[PDB]
Amino acid sequence: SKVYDPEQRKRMITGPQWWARCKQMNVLDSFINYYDSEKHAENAVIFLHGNATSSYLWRHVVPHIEPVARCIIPDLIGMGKSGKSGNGSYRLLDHYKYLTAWFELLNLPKKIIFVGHDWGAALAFHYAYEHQDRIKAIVHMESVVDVIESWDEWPDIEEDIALIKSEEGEKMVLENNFFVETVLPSKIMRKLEPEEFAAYLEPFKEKGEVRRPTLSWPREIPLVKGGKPDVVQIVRNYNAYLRASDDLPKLFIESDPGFFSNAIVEGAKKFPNTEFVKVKGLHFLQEDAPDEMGKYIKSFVERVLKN
Repeated sequence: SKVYDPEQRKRMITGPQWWARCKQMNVLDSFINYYDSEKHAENAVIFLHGNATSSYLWRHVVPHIEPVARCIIPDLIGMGKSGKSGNGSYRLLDHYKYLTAWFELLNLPKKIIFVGHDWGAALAFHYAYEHQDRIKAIVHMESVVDVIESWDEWPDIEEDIALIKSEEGEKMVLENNFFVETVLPSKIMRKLEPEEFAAYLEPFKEKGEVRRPTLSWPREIPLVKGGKPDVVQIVRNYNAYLRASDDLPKLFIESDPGFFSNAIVEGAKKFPNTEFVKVKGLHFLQEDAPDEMGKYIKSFVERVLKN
């Protein structure tokens, strides 16, 4: 960059710059690429991206939080610079298998903090449900909070999911990279620098099966009518648990104007002990308000740990 460039270019962290700061660890039959701030390891804040993205999504958020707790940020299996799944499956429970095996190797404390976006939040919530004594706090945003029914902003959701579950949906993703090349830039308000978009494109630059995780994620959607039954049960279970979790501090980060935020905020409001903040964004809000997000999370984590 040069001094005369826009601020977003002067602040840019490229893919190679981010990847050089990551570590790799063998996990089961594969490996996970991840960022680990290491210091302040008495707590661990695990940041989980969702569809289309990777640990790179959090690169401008994490600097704010590192000074108060160890921050650990994986590329989910099949995504970013992580290895692939050994049986070629990329369902929620495949991701959960690798995530939990990875946790066992990280020297974590008994109670951890999650920061989840999109399907990353679903992984956090399911982990919490299954390990209710291992959760200190949860931050969530644009998240899978509950089972899903057609609603006012999206009246034909069943039909759109039918499309994504069809062969034409498969073409849209595996052939045309729909989620990375179309949806991702559309749901960030700002312009990504070429190198920033390149970091998201890189894992999925080739046509075909390498793009499978970006097709598999939306096919997991917990629709009340048509949802995968294992995911529907997982979400029903963790939703009931979260509604009753009076002693579990939560932070919900709403995007303004948002994508899923307006439809899911009422769902998020059903969880007790939730602090609510709002930042600029559509779906990938980390790209539109990373500093505000990082500061709100830092403050929340500090107060959770003090109280």
